[PDB]
Amino acid sequence: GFLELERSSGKLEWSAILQKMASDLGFSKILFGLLPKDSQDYENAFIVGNYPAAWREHYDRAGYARVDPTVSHCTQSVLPIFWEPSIYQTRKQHEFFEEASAAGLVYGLTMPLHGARGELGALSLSVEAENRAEANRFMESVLPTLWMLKDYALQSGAGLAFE
Amino acid sequence: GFLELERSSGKLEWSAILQKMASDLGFSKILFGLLPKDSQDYENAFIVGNYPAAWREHYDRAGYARVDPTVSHCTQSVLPIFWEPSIYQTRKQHEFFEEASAAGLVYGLTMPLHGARGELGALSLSVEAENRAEANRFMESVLPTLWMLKDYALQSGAGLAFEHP
Ligand SMILES: CCCCCCCC(=O)Oc1c(Br)cc(Br)cc1CNC(=O)c1ccccc1[N+](=O)[O-]
Ligand SMILES: CCCCCCCC(=O)Oc1c(Br)cc(Br)cc1CNC(=O)c1ccccc1[N+](=O)[O-]
Repeated sequence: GFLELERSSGKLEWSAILQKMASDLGFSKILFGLLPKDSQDYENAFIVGNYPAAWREHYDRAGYARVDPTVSHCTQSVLPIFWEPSIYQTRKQHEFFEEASAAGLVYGLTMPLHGARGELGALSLSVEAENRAEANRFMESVLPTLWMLKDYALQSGAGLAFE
Repeated sequence: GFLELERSSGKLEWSAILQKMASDLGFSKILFGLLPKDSQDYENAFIVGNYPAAWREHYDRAGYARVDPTVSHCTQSVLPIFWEPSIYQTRKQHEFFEEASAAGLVYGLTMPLHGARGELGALSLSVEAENRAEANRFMESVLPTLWMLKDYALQSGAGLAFEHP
């Protein structure tokens, strides 16, 4: 399933299944973020996951939506962006990397979300890996599954979030 | 192998690469169709693949874009729709399925495409098989690789269709 996310009964069970799927696949931290079509800000955002509260708060308070290189990437692509040194170009972006790392989120990837009704978002997952080599090996072995996952999460989440 | 789609220059080589990748996954016929954001007709569509010419012409002339259940599905979902007379209901819909079958396009699936810039389209692929059960086994066996392929085709195809000189 393949169906279990769509066949979840409400936000709570959806969130838990999503987090559990991620957990089973090997990702201890996930965040699904979705905005309605042509959103001006994040006032109508549907954001669900198990990222630490302190980090969620820090990201909001620091305005990191405007710094985070995965955000801009999502506006330009349907392909995943892996969390690697090359995506952090400016000192501001390097600072974001360091703060995310301090919060425990070092290795991972962000999958852009583009819904059939203009929904815009991202599914981010972090793996608690020993090092970059181990992180990449793990991520390669799960990537095709995660690629299907992001679209199922999008289709179901959008239905749950905006109708 | 996905890197080859960006590496290519021109509609011809790109389409050839995509067709080969699809063939390697067990699909002998494919159609990649993509419209720019908020298109009101198909005049500005980018449509490439190896569906037979006669079928392409008939589908257009008969107005099957308004009948084909995979088309309406693509406007509503990011998930694939498998080709099944179950997705047919109306008179024209069984006409459509009958004519598609006659053209040799019986089993397959359509993967909706929703681009970062509002591009809307579909990657449709047909699989040759002895029966639907076998067709389903062939398709399920490659679904994760196809899922990646459709997004790689979308990202590279949108550039080729609408952006690159
Ligand atoms: C405009 C497009 C719609 C994007 C809609 C929001 C998508 C989203 O969830 O962005 C967030 C938000 Br809101 C809060 C946090 Br905290 C994190 C993100 C996404 N970024 C990452 O997950 C990320 C990415 C790289 C490195 C570290 C991290 N991280 O947070 O630990
Ligand atoms: C508005 C969003 C759409 C986006 C528009 C692009 C989708 C597309 O390419 O539709 C077509 C077109 Br144009 C011509 C033909 Br011929 C076929 C399709 C899509 N349908 C199938 O491939 C299909 C589907 C089911 C059964 C048989 C077939 N078939 O043609 O053999």
